Amino acid sequence: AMSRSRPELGDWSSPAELAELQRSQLPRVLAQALRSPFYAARYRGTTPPRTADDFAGVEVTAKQDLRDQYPFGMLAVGREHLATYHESSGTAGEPTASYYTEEDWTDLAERFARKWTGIHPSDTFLVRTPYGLVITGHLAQAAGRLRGATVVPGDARSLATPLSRMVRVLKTLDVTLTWCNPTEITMLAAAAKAAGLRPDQDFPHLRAMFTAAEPLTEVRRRRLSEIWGGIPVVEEYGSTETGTIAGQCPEGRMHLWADRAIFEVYDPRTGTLSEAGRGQMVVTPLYRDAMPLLRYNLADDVEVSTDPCGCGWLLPTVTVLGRAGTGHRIGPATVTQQRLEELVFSLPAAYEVMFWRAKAHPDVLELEFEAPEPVRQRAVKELGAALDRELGVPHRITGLAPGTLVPAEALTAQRDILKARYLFAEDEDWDKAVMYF
Amino acid sequence: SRPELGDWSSPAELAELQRSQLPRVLAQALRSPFYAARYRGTTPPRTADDFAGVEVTAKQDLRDQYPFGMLAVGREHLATYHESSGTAGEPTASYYTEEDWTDLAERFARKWTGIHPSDTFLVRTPYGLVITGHLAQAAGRLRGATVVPGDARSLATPLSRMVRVLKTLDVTLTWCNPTEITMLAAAAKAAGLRPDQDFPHLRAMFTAAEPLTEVRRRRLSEIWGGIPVVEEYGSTETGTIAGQCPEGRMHLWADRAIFEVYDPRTGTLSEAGRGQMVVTPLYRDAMPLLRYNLADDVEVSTDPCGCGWLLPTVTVLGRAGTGHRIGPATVTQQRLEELVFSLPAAYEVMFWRAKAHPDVLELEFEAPEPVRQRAVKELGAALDRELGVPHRITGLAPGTLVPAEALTAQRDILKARYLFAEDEDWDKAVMYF
Ligand SMILES: Nc1ncnc2c1ncn2[C@@H]1O[C@H](COP(=O)(O)OP(=O)(O)NP(=O)(O)O)[C@@H](O)[C@H]1O
Ligand SMILES: Nc1ncnc2c1ncn2[C@@H]1O[C@H](COP(=O)(O)OP(=O)(O)NP(=O)(O)O)[C@@H](O)[C@H]1O
Ligand SMILES: Nc1c(O)cccc1C(=O)O
Ligand SMILES: Nc1c(O)cccc1C(=O)O
Ligand SMILES: [Mg+2]
Ligand SMILES: [Mg+2]
Ligand SMILES: [Mg+2]
Ligand SMILES: [Mg+2]
Ligand SMILES: [Zn+2]
Ligand SMILES: [Zn+2]
Repeated sequence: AMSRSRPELGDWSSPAELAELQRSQLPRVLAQALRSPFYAARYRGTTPPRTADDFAGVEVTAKQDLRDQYPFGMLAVGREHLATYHESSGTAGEPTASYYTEEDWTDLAERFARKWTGIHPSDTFLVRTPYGLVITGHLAQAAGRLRGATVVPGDARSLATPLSRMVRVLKTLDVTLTWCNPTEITMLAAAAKAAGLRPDQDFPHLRAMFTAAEPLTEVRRRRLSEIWGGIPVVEEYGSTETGTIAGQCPEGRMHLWADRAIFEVYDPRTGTLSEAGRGQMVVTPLYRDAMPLLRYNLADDVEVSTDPCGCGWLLPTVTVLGRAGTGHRIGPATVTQQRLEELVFSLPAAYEVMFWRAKAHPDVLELEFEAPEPVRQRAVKELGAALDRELGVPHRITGLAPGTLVPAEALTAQRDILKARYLFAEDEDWDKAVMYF
Repeated sequence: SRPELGDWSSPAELAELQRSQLPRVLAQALRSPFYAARYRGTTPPRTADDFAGVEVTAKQDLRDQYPFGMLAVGREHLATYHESSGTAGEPTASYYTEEDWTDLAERFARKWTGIHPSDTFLVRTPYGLVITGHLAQAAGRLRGATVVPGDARSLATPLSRMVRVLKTLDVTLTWCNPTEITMLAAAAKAAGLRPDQDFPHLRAMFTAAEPLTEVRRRRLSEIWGGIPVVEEYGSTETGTIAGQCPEGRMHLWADRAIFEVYDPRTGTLSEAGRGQMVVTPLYRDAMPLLRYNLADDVEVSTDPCGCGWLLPTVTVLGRAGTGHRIGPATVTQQRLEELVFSLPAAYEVMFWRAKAHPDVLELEFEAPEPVRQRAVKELGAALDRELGVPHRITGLAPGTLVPAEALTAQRDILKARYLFAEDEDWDKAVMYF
């Protein structure tokens, strides 16, 4: 290929050709991995892996290995070559570090930008994930810049950008693309309604919503689409340590970006690695210098299939069920978030049920949800019938007043972006002197 | 393309570098709805000489033109969109092409201490609509420094986590406002780390976004072991318009913008003196500004500096310069700040606040036991000696103005969860931040 050194969708015409694209990179990848303290330590007294054939024998890298190596045990280049440093979501007490060169970032930005809806200079792209240490906001911004879209840095979890300000931006800037988790898609819808705007009609320029970071059932995804006027909700799957490892096709399935990484399914019982099936997601990225990973186990429970899709992409599909869990068992029946989510989001759209939570007791499933008063009793009865029909678990279902789970102030409150002030006039509130956020 | 420090050898040469750009700048400004409307049915300004007659652009004009009244290019050419800090009710939009961003990043990167690939740069200003975080990150990337995106006002990045990062990543440079420099020092002590000794790799602290006296700046330096605190002056609408030299004065980046001092009364514009900061950026396409009044109270001087940079210096009073009549006398935040930060460093007085009553100055500050009573008496003597205003000074326990929880609280970065085990807290289901 003229003028580019990493593969694109179309560079292989068969799974045999895809496999050759991968194995060709393994000598470079294996040489780079040995340059890091962690892999140099791992292969100390022995002969290390050097060839594509040697890769079959390579030991898995666990999350706990990355935490033990905090901060730069996994670093394979001089620190002068790093562009950005990031840490994972989850526990603050046991951080996981990731870091990337400028060239590593081109691979990251390309993988995010594989959005079947496209990202164009004509787009105004609201980035509504965090920029605080996590990679998510930086990744969407970098892909927006790569493709020439106007980036509106919404951030998320920032006091500067409450939902009321994000609704105003969505409408007044004619935003065409959003990036945020699926719960944030419903929070934005609720904040729109609280501002007197219909998500299904009053945002005519909004053409797609990019999402990730949560297990997302097709039933919930299609409801999120319907709330926002039937526009595409385009899912990806990623981690701080790997970048984007799978993206949605127009048929609504996520495909693994296998041209940019070797993907394997790990069976905890047998300790075997397969190219498809049910088990834990293992990733060997092929196009990074700073933080080489050999068979890094994300420990996400996944279903990988090589079975063809209506989209015709020559890549396996992946479903992400969730993380390692004991499964929540209520008698002979096993309840998953995924199964309850399907039942909750199968309620008629007219009931406006978006916010809910459940607790597994040994004897009973406790479930609460917000619904407007008129439809609340119908919703409780219909969701009870669904649990009886699909799970047969004992349940205590409670319908709640709006503003109970998601407070009205989260949806409507505006916050001035203040700065430190030390001297105040008599009539001014000096409570904002030093704690001004 | 764009000038560098050293491309001019005299003020006459600097002025020619500026005037050479004005035809292009005046032509670009007329492409925006605002300036096309302003000069409708007239012949517009076209030449460097015509610029002397150009009408000032007020903040209120930018708010009236929200969102894209100031836009001079197709939206396809914009790279990023930003809004100012301050009032949420009346937003001020700014926006930049990729090429506009190279000018922004260059001006921020004019840090006399340098920004190098050997640096680990903690960016501790917001990324939420405001430009501040994005600007420091862009300059870090331009100069090859490892950027650690701390963000600010984010629930993901509390002070306790930022102190842990400062220490464990051997951070060499920080970017945050001056109050945040003291908040990080207080959080460091709460984490068991001495700011003046336990961060040996920290070599400079970059700061902006509030009026900063040299007495306070020198104290912030001393708290962090005597390392340079390097000030700049900027806005969302202009980018960085002035930076500190090694002598500790801010110099205007006049090669990249025409700087004028505005007298509100007469409406007259001078190249130096006391008045409101007016800026014409020279190297932007998306959002041209002709004599944009920041309405910041400034003192501009053409007096030569020991640093040898051929650029005028600027002091920013802003709001900190506006007098409150109390006793017989007029007190400014700037003057009180000098007295508060003239207390001995060993008293650890960093957090304070005052209220101007018609009759008396009410002032509170934190000081640990057992220096609190010395501090109250000494600050009272200083106010008597320097201002002679009546005062009620109260010393407070640490944790009173800046709560211990702000300094020590750790926060897991949770995601939405819908199904919980019996023993788990399900209050984090949908409100997980
Ligand atoms: N589309 C998706 N579907 C399901 N889960 C997803 C999806 N996208 C991301 N995730 C989850 O988010 C994780 C990546 O988040 P990241 O912040 O890197 O780490 P963390 O797992 O939250 N923290 P830690 O366990 O300490 O490593 C993935 O491993 C998945 O568990
Ligand atoms: N070093 C500094 N010293 C003093 N003030 C500063 C300094 N750096 C920035 N500022 C102030 O911060 C302002 C830039 O903040 P910005 O968010 O662009 O606008 P704002 O003035 O807060 N909002 P608005 O009044 O609506 O335009 C400058 O105009 C100054 O008032
Ligand atoms: N969800 C993610 C993604 O899609 C790409 C990169 C990182 C993440 C994440 O959750 O951290
Ligand atoms: N203070 C600032 C700076 O120095 C550069 C750019 C923006 C700002 C700001 O505070 O708005
Ligand atoms: Mg570096
Ligand atoms: Mg692998
Ligand atoms: Mg654009
Ligand atoms: Mg402003
Ligand atoms: Zn498909
Ligand atoms: Zn100087």
